[PDB]
Amino acid sequence: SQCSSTLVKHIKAPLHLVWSIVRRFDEPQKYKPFISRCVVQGLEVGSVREVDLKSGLPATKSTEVLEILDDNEHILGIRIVGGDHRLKNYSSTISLHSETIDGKTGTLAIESFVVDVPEGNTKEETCFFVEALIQCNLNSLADVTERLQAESM
Ligand SMILES: O=C(Cc1cc(C2CC2)c(-n2cc(CNC(=O)c3ccc4cc(F)ccc4n3)nn2)c(C2CC2)c1)NC1(C(=O)O)CCCCC1
Repeated sequence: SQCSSTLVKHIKAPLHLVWSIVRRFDEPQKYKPFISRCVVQGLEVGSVREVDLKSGLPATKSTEVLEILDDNEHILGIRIVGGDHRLKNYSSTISLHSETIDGKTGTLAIESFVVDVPEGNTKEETCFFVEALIQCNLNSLADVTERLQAESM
């Protein structure tokens, strides 16, 4: 079985600023709070990033492949292909879109994933685990880019 879900986040910063952060396949640690470091050899499709998680977690690293980087429509797609975690066949897509909330331009982020349900867990538990982490990441992306936006004011 799999869990497939989509999360949406409203960000009070312009798309060009949010995308400048999200597009850095080589620098996820700039807003993903559970990631420490990241190294990419050679940002083209097929690029492989080796990700160091923060110390004190059950896993320590992830290996992920760049499946999509569309700089015109603002789509980033990745797939996890290794590491000392339990997540199997994880892939995700995030896209950014301009929107106007309260008369001010902002950015809508849409992030979708598909992942296997491990044999020892329920599908509900798998969805909850992944959705909570992505929500954490999207909340942090909003915090980071809204802060950059304020610092530019
Ligand atoms: O943000 C991150 C960073 C990131 C990446 C990883 C592992 C290396 C993939 C981890 N992790 C995972 C683990 C060990 N548990 C699992 O494997 C795991 C797998 C299936 C599970 C199913 C369940 F029912 C309950 C618990 C489960 N537990 N130890 N550390 C973390 C820790 C939990 C906070 C954070 N990753 C994502 C991103 O968008 O980059 C967003 C979340 C989804 C992956 C992509």
